Amino acid sequence: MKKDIHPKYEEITASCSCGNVMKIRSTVGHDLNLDVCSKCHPFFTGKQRDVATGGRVDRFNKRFNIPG
Amino acid sequence: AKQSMKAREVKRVALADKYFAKRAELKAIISDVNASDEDRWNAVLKLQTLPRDSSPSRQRNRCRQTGRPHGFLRKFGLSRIKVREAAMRGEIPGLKKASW
Amino acid sequence: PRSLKKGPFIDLHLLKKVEKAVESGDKKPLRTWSRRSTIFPNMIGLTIAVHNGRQHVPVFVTDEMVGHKLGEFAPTRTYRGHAA
Amino acid sequence: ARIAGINIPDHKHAVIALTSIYGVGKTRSKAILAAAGIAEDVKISELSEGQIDTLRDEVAKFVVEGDLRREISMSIKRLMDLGCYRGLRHRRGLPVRGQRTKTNARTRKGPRKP
Amino acid sequence: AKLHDYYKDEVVKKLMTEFNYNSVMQVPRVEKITLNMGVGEAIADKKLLDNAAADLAAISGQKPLITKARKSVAGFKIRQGYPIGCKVTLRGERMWEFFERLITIAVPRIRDFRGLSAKSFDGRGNYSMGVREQIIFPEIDYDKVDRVRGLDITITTTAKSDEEGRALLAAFDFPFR
RNA sequence: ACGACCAGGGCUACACACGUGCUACAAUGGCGCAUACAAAGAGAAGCGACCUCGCGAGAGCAAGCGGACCUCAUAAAGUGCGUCGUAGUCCGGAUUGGAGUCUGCAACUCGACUCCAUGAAGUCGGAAUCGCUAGUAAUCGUGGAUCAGAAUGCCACGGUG
Ligand SMILES: [Mg+2]
Ligand SMILES: [Mg+2]
Ligand SMILES: [Mg+2]
Ligand SMILES: [Mg+2]
Ligand SMILES: [Mg+2]
Ligand SMILES: [Zn+2]
Repeated sequence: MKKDIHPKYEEITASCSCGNVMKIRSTVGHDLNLDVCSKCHPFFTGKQRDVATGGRVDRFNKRFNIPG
Repeated sequence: AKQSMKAREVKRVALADKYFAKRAELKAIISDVNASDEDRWNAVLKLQTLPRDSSPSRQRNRCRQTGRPHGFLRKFGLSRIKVREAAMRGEIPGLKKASW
Repeated sequence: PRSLKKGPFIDLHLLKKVEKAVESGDKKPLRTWSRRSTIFPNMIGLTIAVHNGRQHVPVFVTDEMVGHKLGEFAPTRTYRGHAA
Repeated sequence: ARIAGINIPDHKHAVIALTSIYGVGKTRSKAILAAAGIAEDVKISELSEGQIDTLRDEVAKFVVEGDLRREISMSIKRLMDLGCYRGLRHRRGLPVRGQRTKTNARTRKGPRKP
Repeated sequence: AKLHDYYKDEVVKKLMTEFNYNSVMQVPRVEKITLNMGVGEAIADKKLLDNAAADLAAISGQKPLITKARKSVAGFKIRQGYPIGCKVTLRGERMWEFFERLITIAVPRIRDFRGLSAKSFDGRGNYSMGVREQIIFPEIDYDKVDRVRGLDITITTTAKSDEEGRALLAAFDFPFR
């Protein structure tokens, strides 16, 4: 690769709400946080995870403590 | 107005008479209570599906002689034209023209 | 805005048919007339056809749509501008 | 004089100078500088470094910089893609709080073109 | 990268016991990943081109090549030699890093994602799909974005037919609808 | 069926033009502190005190009052002190985003009000045109009808003048 003409490309940390963490090379320049990742998706897993601990549906649940 | 609107308003009055009692005691008090049984007050909010007309908020004050939905006066129960022509004949006690 | 203490307002008829749907999955886009109700997280799954005055616009509910009412996602006034 | 917020505070007074930072108004400025324990009528002049460093500790507790502009842009974008009523009003530059559009909608429509 | 290691242990053995290959050089492998952004509206404003190419430099760590029109077309008022598109070719390590980055972080970002098609196989074994917005990638922060744009992603494989390509991709956890 | 019932929508739209008002463009003012003087009216499926809670809108508890008694209900301009010192401003509040409260079966279209945050146009307005001869004009608050809720409108009241 040419030396200077390319953007910076560093190894950084990616953190998901399900807790799976990845060491990914990219141009973001710093660690970043994913609300949804590949494990965190209903389509791939077929399980429809409900861990919205840091989420909006959860705000709706603590806000109105409705029963089933 | 038409006979349908006077028939429509009588119905609302009539229904409200029946459920006026039913509602406030069970539903409103439970919905406002501080004890607030989360399960039971939630149940009665679903249960607030009685006939809509039985709400007192659906009543429109119409003239008792014509049925005018506008120009009502709660002192007489009539519209503006009806209270003027009834007051002009002296058919309303103590109602004379005002001047100050 | 609902007073919070009273809690979210839902239509009993809409809640009953959406739980029948949420158990047996998607069979058809179930239609309804209650645009005044909020959408629950349990109903976040099916496709809901909200009545807009003449038709029933089908709107699949997403996670961000939760809390919002149904009638926000159903336009009633057709406006495509003034000079066309 | 210079605060962690990119916005640089003006010399005259303190509560008004704090308001210059986007995202903090009068009451938050009233709460922040009263938590600082300083008189409110002092300027950034006739003031040492030992107060504005304490101000940097207190302002950072509130989420107030151009990062707040990211929140409002993302909140606006939430209403756009949601297909809600507010997003179509945000799409066409129309008022979204239910104000009348027949007349007196200039602040949203903008000056009329012919 | 991670999937290059993952390819060399698992994927090669999972495929030759399935297609009954006699050589390990017979298994499908990926040549290159081409990201193509055709801006088109650059003729009206070429600074828009300077933005869109920069987004590819944000997506992959490679300066993109500004493609030209290659001919004069009257249906679009472009002439031969006008810079209209941006293209990045990813091979090697950068390809694998970008591929894990797309599968792990980017592809679980499309709203109402319900599986990409297996019908788009080029008819010889190369995969192609088209993203509509660039903010699915984590490097693209939206407040500095001028316009949301689409992106072509072309997966070039050594497969001779389409079923080897779908079996190569499906071993890498591809979400085929 | 041009009759009757119901659910939802619309009467609230919006490239535009006009009428009538509210708010301003500020220093005879804005803001903070302390403090003074009304009139008139309403009230029982109503007015709702005191106390407590919540920054607040409000909530809880709960008297009194069918009323020259209780409640709504603290009038504001004004007065004294301090600051801002001519800036699109400590002017102006539009708009917008988040968080709320009340009423109502139900506040998305399409309610009112509160809190935080942003702080638009506007720096006195062309031809033209309106009201007013004294407690009047101008200004500042107050109440009522309609009304579950929804006044910058309307109908009344007083203060300065
Ligand atoms: Mg008749
Ligand atoms: Mg009514
Ligand atoms: Mg009208
Ligand atoms: Mg000036
Ligand atoms: Mg007067
Ligand atoms: Zn995850």
